[PDB]
Amino acid sequence: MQRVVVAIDAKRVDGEFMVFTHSGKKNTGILLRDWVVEVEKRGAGEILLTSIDRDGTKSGYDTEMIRFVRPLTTLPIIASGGAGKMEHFLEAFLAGADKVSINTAAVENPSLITQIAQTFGSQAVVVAIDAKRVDGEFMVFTHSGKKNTGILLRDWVVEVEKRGAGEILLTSIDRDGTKSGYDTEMIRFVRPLTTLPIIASGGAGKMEHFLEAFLAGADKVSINTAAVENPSLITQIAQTFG
Ligand SMILES: [Cl-]
Ligand SMILES: [Cl-]
Repeated sequence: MQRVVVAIDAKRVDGEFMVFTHSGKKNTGILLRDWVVEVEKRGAGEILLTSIDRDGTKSGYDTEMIRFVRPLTTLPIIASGGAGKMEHFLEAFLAGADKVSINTAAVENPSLITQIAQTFGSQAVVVAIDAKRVDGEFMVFTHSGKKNTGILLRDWVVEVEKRGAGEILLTSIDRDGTKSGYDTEMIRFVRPLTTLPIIASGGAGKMEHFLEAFLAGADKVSINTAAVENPSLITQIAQTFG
């Protein structure tokens, strides 16, 4: 149903789009075509699709990859930006994406939220926010969790709502900027600031881990490596929560 977002990182290797796990380092051997179909059947709510470059890092929209995934699924496809311009975004939507996910691009140019929302719709923008507590405040980090922007999480969540974001993808990050597990206190902190769906980005894969995020206030969880390694997690979450 609605509670599961599957994030899929993929790139063409050996002439096929293949699914990568562990921060885009491990070629799992799984065809993107098979995995997209299987996640839909297991009850995923939407797919966050990220094209990754030669060493695993987040690359820009791959329109061929978006067009390839499109006929396999009736779910919303969220294309994970990496890109900063109005024509960048148009290309993803023409290729088949239903939404784009932006993070550093949005932070550095907030009007991109507004521009995309104005052109493509109120459901078209996902803002991904990486954040951790520093100096006694939850602060927004950009550039793969490395730069403390100086922006309070509380201010940015409000601003992205006002600019017309459709959902927030929230990731708690650890001491060196990598994706950490659910921060329930950060989820509870963001809950009262926004009437949008909050997607908590997981970092870990056991079913009471997920319950805690939903009890903290998250409406959906995003899973990637945990789902690939144990695909029934998708089915379990969908069964319990929607
Ligand atoms: Cl192909
Ligand atoms: Cl606080």
